[PDB]
Amino acid sequence: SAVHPGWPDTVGPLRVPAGVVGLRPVRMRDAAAWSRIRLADQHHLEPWEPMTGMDWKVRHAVTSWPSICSGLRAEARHGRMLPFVIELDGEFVGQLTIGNVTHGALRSAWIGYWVASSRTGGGIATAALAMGLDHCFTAVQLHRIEATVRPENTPSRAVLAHVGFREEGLLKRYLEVDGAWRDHLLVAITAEELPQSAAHRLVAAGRAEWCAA
Amino acid sequence: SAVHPGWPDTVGPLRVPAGVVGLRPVRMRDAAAWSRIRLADQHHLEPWEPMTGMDWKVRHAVTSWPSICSGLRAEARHGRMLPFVIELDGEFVGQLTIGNVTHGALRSAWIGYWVASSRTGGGIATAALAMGLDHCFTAVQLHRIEATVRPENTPSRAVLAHVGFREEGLLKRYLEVDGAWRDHLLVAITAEELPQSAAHRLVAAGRAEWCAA
Ligand SMILES: [Cl-]
Ligand SMILES: [Cl-]
Ligand SMILES: [Cl-]
Repeated sequence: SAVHPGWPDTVGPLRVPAGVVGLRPVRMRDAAAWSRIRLADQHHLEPWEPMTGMDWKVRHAVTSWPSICSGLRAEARHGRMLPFVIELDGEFVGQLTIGNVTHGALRSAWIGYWVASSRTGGGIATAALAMGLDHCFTAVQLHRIEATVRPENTPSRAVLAHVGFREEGLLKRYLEVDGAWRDHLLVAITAEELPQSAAHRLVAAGRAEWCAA
Repeated sequence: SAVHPGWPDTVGPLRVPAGVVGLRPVRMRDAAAWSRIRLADQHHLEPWEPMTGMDWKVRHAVTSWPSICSGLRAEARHGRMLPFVIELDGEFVGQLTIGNVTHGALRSAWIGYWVASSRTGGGIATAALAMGLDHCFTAVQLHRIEATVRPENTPSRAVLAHVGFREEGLLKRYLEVDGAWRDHLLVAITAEELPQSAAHRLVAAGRAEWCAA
């Protein structure tokens, strides 16, 4: 609370074109869904994520999740991360992760996401980011959220741009990804920008739609 | 709403022995799970179910859900029902329905529930009822909730008694169930009783457990 404001919590639900979307904390029983999607989407994920030095299938066995989940929840207990699951109609379809959380005179964090490729409804990732931003700039009392994305990652750049992230810079040789140190764009948005952002319009419309009897 | 206070809404989540439990509105995408479970559980449910005048397999076919769901949601829009789904770890595992809602000088409604047979006897129904009661006595601004249960339905009588329902009477030949008009006990609880009730203790403990980081 003092140590970890806004954690644990849920975010949403919203009703968006894909269905009902929400964020809620990672938990041990997510092992099966997490494993299934991460294994299936290896070609979508492995070359776009930081290198782990591990075999992908070994890493994403069902039996691997407990240690990972425990680690994420430990960081969240220290107020350094907020590890959410993206739900579509109550089902695990990905993760929305707030990381490197600081307060003091910085009050900033990064945000990362991934969504199962099998869910084709569209707007799931943007809704997740928009919910994450609203939660961070209210309950978590943050001032700024940033993200890093390779210039070559056309779909992710579009998702981030859509909800209102601004390009702030180009980080040279920033992260070890797909066998090399790769440039990443740095994008960001601050709390002053949220009310006029697409992210706010998405959440407001999503809540209005959800609340329609 | 003026017309439908407390609707639509979610209730919970709680963490209880069975897992994470919550209530949320019925929706069209529930057709597959509702149909699968109600068909599989025919012989657990049908001896206790008000008669519909049609074959169980016809009534609970996946293509039957849209009209049922639309009807429930229409009644809710008029403030006469609150039709919830019981979730366990985000999955449809039954229903919690508030019906015959009145306000004025009565402020009463009935509550009914069912839980998937493979999941029963684990605290899911008691949690669902406790959440229902809390929601009814706060957001829906009700004063009284009642339920009906056949004297022969020993497990349901135990579930209802556990959370604080009082026996008030025996309704002779009350509902058409399993081929005849069957006696049902009437049980009830009023808002004055909530603070000292097992229902309140369950919800408070469930909220506290959920909030543990
Ligand atoms: Cl949860
Ligand atoms: Cl919902
Ligand atoms: Cl139970």
